[PDB]
Amino acid sequence: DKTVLDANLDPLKGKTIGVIGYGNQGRVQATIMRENGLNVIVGNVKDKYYELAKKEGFEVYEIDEAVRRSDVALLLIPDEVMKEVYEKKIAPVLQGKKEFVLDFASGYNVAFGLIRPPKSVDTIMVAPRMVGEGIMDLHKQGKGYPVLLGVKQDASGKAWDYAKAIAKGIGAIPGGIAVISSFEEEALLDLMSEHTWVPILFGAIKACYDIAVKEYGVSPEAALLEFYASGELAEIARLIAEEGIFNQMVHHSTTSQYGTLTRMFKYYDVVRRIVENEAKYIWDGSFAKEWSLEQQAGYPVFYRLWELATQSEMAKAEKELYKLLGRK
Amino acid sequence: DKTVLDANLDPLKGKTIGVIGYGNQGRVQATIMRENGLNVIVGNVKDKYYELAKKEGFEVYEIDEAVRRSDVALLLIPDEVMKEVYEKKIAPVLQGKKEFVLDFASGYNVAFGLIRPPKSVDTIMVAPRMVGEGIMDLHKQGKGYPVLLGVKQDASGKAWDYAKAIAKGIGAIPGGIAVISSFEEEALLDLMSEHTWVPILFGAIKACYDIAVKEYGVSPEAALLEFYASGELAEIARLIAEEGIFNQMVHHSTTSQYGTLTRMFKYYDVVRRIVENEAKYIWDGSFAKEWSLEQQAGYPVFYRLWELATQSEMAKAEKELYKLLGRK
Amino acid sequence: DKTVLDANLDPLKGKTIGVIGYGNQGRVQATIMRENGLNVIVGNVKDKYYELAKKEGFEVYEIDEAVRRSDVALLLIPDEVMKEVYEKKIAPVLQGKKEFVLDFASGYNVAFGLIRPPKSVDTIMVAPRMVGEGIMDLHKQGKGYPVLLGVKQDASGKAWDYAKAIAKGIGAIPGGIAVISSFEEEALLDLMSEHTWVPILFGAIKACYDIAVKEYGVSPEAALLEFYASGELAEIARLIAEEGIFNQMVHHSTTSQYGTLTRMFKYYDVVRRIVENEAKYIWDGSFAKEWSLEQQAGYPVFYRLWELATQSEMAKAEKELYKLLGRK
Amino acid sequence: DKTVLDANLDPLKGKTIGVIGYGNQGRVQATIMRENGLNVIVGNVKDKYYELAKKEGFEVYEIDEAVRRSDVALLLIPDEVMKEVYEKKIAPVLQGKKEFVLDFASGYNVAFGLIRPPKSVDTIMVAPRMVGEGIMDLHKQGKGYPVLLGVKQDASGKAWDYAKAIAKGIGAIPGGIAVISSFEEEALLDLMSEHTWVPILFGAIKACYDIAVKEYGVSPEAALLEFYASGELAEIARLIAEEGIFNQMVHHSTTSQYGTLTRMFKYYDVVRRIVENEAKYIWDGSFAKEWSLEQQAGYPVFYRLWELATQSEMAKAEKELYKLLGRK
Ligand SMILES: [Mg+2]
Ligand SMILES: [Mg+2]
Ligand SMILES: [Mg+2]
Ligand SMILES: [Mg+2]
Ligand SMILES: [Mg+2]
Ligand SMILES: [Mg+2]
Ligand SMILES: [Mg+2]
Ligand SMILES: [Mg+2]
Repeated sequence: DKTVLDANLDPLKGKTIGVIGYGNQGRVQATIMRENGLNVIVGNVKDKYYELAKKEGFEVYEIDEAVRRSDVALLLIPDEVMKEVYEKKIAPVLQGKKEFVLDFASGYNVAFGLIRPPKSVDTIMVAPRMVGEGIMDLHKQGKGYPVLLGVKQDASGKAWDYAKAIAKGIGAIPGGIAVISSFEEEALLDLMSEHTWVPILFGAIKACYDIAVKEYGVSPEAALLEFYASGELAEIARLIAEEGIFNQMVHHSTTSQYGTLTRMFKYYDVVRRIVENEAKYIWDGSFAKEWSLEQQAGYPVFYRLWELATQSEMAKAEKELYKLLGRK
Repeated sequence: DKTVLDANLDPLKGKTIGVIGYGNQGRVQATIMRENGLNVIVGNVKDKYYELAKKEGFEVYEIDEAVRRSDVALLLIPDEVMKEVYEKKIAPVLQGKKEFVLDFASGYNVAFGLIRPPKSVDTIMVAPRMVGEGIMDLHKQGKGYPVLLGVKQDASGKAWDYAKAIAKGIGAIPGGIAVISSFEEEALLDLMSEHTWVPILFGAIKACYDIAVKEYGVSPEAALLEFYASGELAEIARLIAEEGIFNQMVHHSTTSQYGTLTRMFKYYDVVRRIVENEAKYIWDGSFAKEWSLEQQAGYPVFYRLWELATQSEMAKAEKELYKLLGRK
Repeated sequence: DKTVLDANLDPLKGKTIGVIGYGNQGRVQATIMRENGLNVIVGNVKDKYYELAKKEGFEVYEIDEAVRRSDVALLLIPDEVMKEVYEKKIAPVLQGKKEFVLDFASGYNVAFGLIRPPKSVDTIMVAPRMVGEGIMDLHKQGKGYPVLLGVKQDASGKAWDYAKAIAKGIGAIPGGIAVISSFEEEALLDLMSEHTWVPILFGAIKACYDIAVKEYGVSPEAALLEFYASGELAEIARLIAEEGIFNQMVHHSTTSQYGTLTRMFKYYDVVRRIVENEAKYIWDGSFAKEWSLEQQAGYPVFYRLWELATQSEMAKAEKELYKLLGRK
Repeated sequence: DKTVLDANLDPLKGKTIGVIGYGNQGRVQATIMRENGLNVIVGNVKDKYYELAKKEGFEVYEIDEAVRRSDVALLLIPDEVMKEVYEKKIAPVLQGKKEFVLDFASGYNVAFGLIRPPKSVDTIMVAPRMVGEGIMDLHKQGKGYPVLLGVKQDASGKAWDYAKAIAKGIGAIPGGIAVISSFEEEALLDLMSEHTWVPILFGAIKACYDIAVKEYGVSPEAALLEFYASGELAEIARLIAEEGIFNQMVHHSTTSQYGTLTRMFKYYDVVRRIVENEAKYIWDGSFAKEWSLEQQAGYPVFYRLWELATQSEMAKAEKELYKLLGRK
């Protein structure tokens, strides 16, 4: 298939590697790939993480310097600040290179052209599908985990080899898998979730609360229990991740199965339309524009919506309640 | 408020109590309330659970006999079979009673008139909001848990007292809480979830998969990882149950927050309409009719939909994958 | 291709075979497969057909007994009564079996779950496409005829072999063909005809009559002649079955060809919509529910519609006329 | 009620106060509150107003210095330039403070998060409802005037006291009143006027002119007289402010009253829809984004619309006319 389960580690042996950022991701990948016998350094600004990383036994330099000494670099920082960092500190040093490899964990800034490296550079991606805390939770067991691979620019005919070597170095395989894809697909996927079923779910819950309270005389303290204040949803999610999404429902009552299936097949087109609209809005590059402009304006809509959500009735009731149950 | 946190246990002391059914619920409530010093018996047909219950130290009789000996009874069996049991075995013995108390965990069959006990009987409800496994997980810690209370028929002016005494007996308070409500509200709530946001969520996920695969050239093995094959959703659910639904999003990236909030406020009316329609369909008693008739016909729609869901492309891909990851 | 033209008869030799029902189908298949050298018995209730079958040289037992003695059984009875018969008389005997084969001529009751045999049984289908009278009309000539094959449950890895052996035993091949399909496809097809073009045709004819009479001053005795009282339609149908549907029109006038083709391509979408709606209504299992419930209610709609059709003006005129022409 | 008519002046006595800006507002408030016995300084850049303020007897420093010396500050400058000034000159000095008070006359930049002061600061608002010229026109008479109060951040439990002390210091009470509200309400109100009835009025007038001229053969010189070139509207406005909006109409003819009332109740929903749309557009923070982005782009739409309005036919005719009447 398109799938990979283990591969070689030939190309990274003898080369120096630089990890930009020491947050959750960078810390994890760096620690692991050091355990796998690789000369590793760190590039970060002098702050909390700087002291932490030098404490854990890493030689720490400044970013631009870390790139000078390195033949391979991992740009593990938020997608909201990477642009300026790349423009000021990296791109110069990079114009003054010969054969370099640049790896990302997200394809947002590259899929949309906000970062356009030269042609003397191999541009790749290695994107996990885990929070990062669980990833150590799994490496201690010798387990692997899944990732996505992508190549944007091959100037060596060796990019895929580097990508698989990296996947092995951070301990995703063997034990997990590695799928080959594009920068575009990764961005599309990471965003379609955040735009389609998460907000839909939240809005449906909120609407159920509002309706029950204002049209059937229900007490808030009960609506909250039924809808989300119980750990009902987490159990469903676990059974989904373990047994399967549909086989999960065998553990429930026939009444529930019937209602769920009927109403699912009844409302499938409505949401399909929405998903089409949003995926198209993304594929074109409109959302990136929207978001960048909001940053340039000062995050007013963000602010107002954060306010409106927290000053809603449901949230106040939830506050009173969580206080009563002792939940912090 | 409408809320209760602890109460007396005066009325159940000296009286005999019968637990109909020894599934998850009955087993739990029976064991606990026996620990709290109450003369308890069991009424069940001779099967697996019969041997189990007599093994665990319970004197087991037959249902009708268990009702003759009892002054209080808990009808803890599925809502799909309770009707016949009540008609044949219970109602007769019950016509031959003087002062009786009948408790339910679900208000479906009573809210809709499928079970109409006499007026010489106090009819009440005590409905938890926990799977049942977690309930023992909490009693061992001396903790409580939430429940709903309701009264349909008071022939003694003491029903609420009995209900609170019961809530205490099974170990929901103190430690948890007890809300007072109707049979109608409990049914409405239990059903609105199964009809509004669960199926909507599932359909949205399925639509995202289909779209990504058939319009943007994505590989199935990646769509599944992004959407639900990762334990992403369970972590969200936990943070919701613990920190709150909206405060949960602070742990994510600003991009995600922005997209989520915007698209949530953008699609709130659409789902509100759906929720209105379904809640109205329930309040009237139409769904109960639908479901009863399907039972009488032989579950053809149920069958066909179970087939169509499992024979879908997403499910086959999920099967191949879970096999690859080792997940049973 | 997916097609079969002749096959072996290995598995049925040495085994006993029971034919449930002695109507048109059962009589035919039984007689033939006896001619092909197979030990055959009959299972039926004591009525007309019982005496007929014992007369024609068949040893006749009672149904349950016929199943005890048999290793293979053909359930050739109407789809409207098979359920009770299966529940009472067959299923018990069948729980007390080891290796059994159960064959149907229709997939209605199984495709929709109204009959769910165990897993120790091989469940198959062999469905002809002939009225039954014509089938003897063809066997006397050594000819075959078409059938459909399907397998729902294989517990022996030999089901298809049994199905082909059966197809040969009843004399459908060689001489005809045998197509492999599902229970679902057979039901879908048998029903889509009865729901799409038969009623459409009838309604169009009726509308033409009504229009001609009430808006253009035509006499009934003439409308009936043009539309269906002539043997015009039967000749068209024959030429269709023989020469082909479109090549059939070469024998008509150019005017007719032109009008037919134009108006056919002009009204294709309208009927396509209808066919979609009805096929979807079937695939889901809704029509089975509808029909079962009507049976349980007492056939009121059936009754009223039979009345309205026969008490229409067209029918009365047809009666007067057929009386005049001497047609009984 | 929510209303205030006079209050104490305890907290401002002994403290130094800095007035940022010496335009109309700053000049007025500063002069007055100096008359009321308060140590007052000014912070402004060296321009016309600088010389004016030092002339009128005020010790003038530079902005950042004025904040260092002050325990209370009034940020009386346009909402279009305050952001940069706050970011560069104020925020630093303010990080280096202990207990400070910051007052605004407009809630735009704060309601929408374009200015987010720290938590060691009390953030308040005191917003008048007068042009500023009339305010001196009223103080010379010992009169007061209305204002709105708001508090965004209380770090001292004394904010409201400071706000009322300020309201008194500038001479709004006693003599006028002081209403308590939010930053959000003030912005919402200031904007809803500028978006709902002002532009509607103007467009209606323009449409009346266009219609009369191009469909009924009227001369421009007459349409202008009827619609706005007469001082008709000002008298109506005065009678509104004095006698009331509806009681104002008693001074007109019954014909006018009838037409006005009928057509008012006839077109109330249409404009209600518009007002809803615009108020919602504001509450969310969309207009702030729109306006900020237009500034960043270079005011092209602003430019083009200013041109189109002044190059319209009505404006040219008005020019010819005002020239004829001698009106400059
Ligand atoms: Mg994601
Ligand atoms: Mg993300
Ligand atoms: Mg529930
Ligand atoms: Mg339920
Ligand atoms: Mg047919
Ligand atoms: Mg048929
Ligand atoms: Mg204004
Ligand atoms: Mg203004």
